[PDB]
Amino acid sequence: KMAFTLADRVTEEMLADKAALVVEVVEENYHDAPIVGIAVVNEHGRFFLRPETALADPQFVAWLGDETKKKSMFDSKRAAVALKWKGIELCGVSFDLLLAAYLLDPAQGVDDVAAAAKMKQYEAVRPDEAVYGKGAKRAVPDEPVLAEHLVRKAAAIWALERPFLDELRRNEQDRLLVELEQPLSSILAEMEFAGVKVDTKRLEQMGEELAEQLRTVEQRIYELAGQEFNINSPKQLGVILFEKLQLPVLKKSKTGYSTSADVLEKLAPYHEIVENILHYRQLGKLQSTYIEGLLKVVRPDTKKVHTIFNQALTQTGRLSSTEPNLQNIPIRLEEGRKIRQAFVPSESDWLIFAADYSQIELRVLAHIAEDDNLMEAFRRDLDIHTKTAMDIFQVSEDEVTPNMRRQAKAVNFGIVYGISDYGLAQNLNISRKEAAEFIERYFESFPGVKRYMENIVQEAKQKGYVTTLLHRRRYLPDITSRNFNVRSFAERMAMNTPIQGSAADIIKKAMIDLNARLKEERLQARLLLQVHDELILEAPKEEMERLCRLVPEVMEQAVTLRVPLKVDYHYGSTWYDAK
DNA sequence: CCTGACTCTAA
DNA sequence: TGAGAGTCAGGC
Ligand SMILES: [Mg+2]
Repeated sequence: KMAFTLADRVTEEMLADKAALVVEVVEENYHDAPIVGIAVVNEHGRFFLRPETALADPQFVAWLGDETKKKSMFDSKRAAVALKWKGIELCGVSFDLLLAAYLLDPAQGVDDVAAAAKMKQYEAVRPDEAVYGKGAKRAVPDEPVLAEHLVRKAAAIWALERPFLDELRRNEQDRLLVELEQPLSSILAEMEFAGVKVDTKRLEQMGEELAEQLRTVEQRIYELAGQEFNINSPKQLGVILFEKLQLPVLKKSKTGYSTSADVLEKLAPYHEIVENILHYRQLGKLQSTYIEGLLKVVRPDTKKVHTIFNQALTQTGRLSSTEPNLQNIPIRLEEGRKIRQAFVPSESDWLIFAADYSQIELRVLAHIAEDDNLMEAFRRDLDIHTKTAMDIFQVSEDEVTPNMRRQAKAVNFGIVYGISDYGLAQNLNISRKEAAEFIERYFESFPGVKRYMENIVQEAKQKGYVTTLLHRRRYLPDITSRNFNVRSFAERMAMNTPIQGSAADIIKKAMIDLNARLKEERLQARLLLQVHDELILEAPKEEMERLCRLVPEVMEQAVTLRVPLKVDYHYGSTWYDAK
């Protein structure tokens, strides 16, 4: 039973200039969510404060907002945002244990203080799940149990700062935490708090039109099946397709017959039901995920969505977005793309501005591999897909057919995402053998990329990990494995992580640089979203001309590589038009 | 109610 | 390739 004071007023000794601070928000989505308790651990002792006491106290609030009063926390964005919703600024967070643990080993899955603490053999803190329960049973416990938990977390943070900072420094990652991930966390908190405005009326009428289309196609499907069934059930659809209608089984899943879109495309010539099922799937995906899904998470009082960015989840250093996920809004097919008409500026006479890197991953690869051919291509700002086709097929530019370019683009995509030869075969509907031939032909044209791929797998084997441009790390113990599939995956991750992770590093740096530049230039423009290689802002219409120059330049100059970086940009009345 | 399987969307 | 989400179905 750890010693602490259950204070019922704030005292001067709670406001020391260095502390471990816990501002506890138990709800998974922390927007406008309750703070259930506060703990402070510092040189003078350990303290628990009730939030209705602490957050109405002027000296405590001034302390929270004083940048010169340093705090160590876990998941400081959660606390910062919950506080933003109460009109209180949190400053001076000089160490975030969540981001520290994430940098030290993203594969650990650290999502509470106890998981971080276990990495340094500190176990005097319970997992959050043990205290709050899980799922339906999730609940805030009685004050004594809650208070001891928060104080134990704060005490762990206080104890663990030094050993985490020492390891970060041995890894050359201390500047990564302090100059990149922590400042980024503040920027993301502002982006989430600002939110993106949604034209719910547009979304609703789209939903009405979709529902009408769904009803028509659903009926057509039952007619063609001679029967009603749940079209959304791959199992029931499987019985209709493969048993009642006797279509060939081209592919199986673990548990049954495949009904994936690519399989269905190949069955379309056998039966009219198939094209109708494909149409149903496309419409139903839009309706259920995009329209019903978005509408459910728009806040009714401001008509905004406030995503939460997970900065401490992916193995590559990429951001993730939830509730809603705004990184997978349709764009490829026009029907789906219209969804983006519903994302609008939050003020009148404002516009949406979007800026994206052009081929950042292959440009990073050019730089890291020093491949002379690939570097020359980007120095000439060539269409990289056409140029790759010309090299692999050994033809002139005017002999590149559309299919040749599509296949080259597929090879390039494979390189950017670290897909296997099986994956490539699958993506191009060709044999594994032919895919191996493509890949081999690629390495003959880009021998420096071949050399990089060989060298980085050996490096991963020797060191145990690979690193990105800004010193992010991914451990790959699977690389040795005697299981071929397990090992091959590890090798692909060794190849791909420095590409994808360096691209992540760059855009994170761009974000930091951009936020600083916007303030220096006294613009009202604000950052709303990041979608891997693009940044989405809204600004007064009078700022567009300046942003057209400023944003690409900041992004382009974020790092200096052996090849240029190139940023394209667009703006308009909705995210759709920012194209 | 919880969890795994299947499908689909983006980069 | 990574992630997030919706839906179903089996086990509870
Ligand atoms: Mg792009």
